[PDB]
Amino acid sequence: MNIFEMLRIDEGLRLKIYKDTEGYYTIGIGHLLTKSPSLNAAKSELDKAIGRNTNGVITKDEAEKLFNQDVDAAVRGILRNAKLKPVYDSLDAVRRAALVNMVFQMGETGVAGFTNSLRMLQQKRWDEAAVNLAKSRWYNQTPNRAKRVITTFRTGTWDAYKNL
Ligand SMILES: [Cl-]
Ligand SMILES: [Cl-]
Ligand SMILES: [K+]
Repeated sequence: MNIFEMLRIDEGLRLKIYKDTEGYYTIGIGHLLTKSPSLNAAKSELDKAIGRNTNGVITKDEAEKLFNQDVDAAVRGILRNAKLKPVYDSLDAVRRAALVNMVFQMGETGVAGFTNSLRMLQQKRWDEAAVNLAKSRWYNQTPNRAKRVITTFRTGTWDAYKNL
């Protein structure tokens, strides 16, 4: 198990534009295209991202290319954020991946706002952080996924993703 495998399970793989859990056009492995309700607008973002006039369908290789970029960008975002970096640096590699997962799903800004949870994580108060993390729109809207990520922070193991 690793960040790529983890997110691949959480986000799935779809080669044609589809709507994510929030109703937003996306493609590939969770690559958000736009929050706009315009399919045309989503298609234009797709072409710009891939570098060719696609017509809304991409190949697996292309999906993986964006995914790698996206994971790298999430890590980049954490490292540049004053609220997230210290937490990230304080964690073991397994827990680090859980934080990258959250940023990939909600963005740097979103996660940086979980101030109290972040503090509990930095303090290594695992069970308390897990309870706190669940008190969120994130958990309520995507509870099974959230639960997986939370168990990862709670235990520092990949048990929630084993057998998937
Ligand atoms: Cl992009
Ligand atoms: Cl879910
Ligand atoms: K998805």
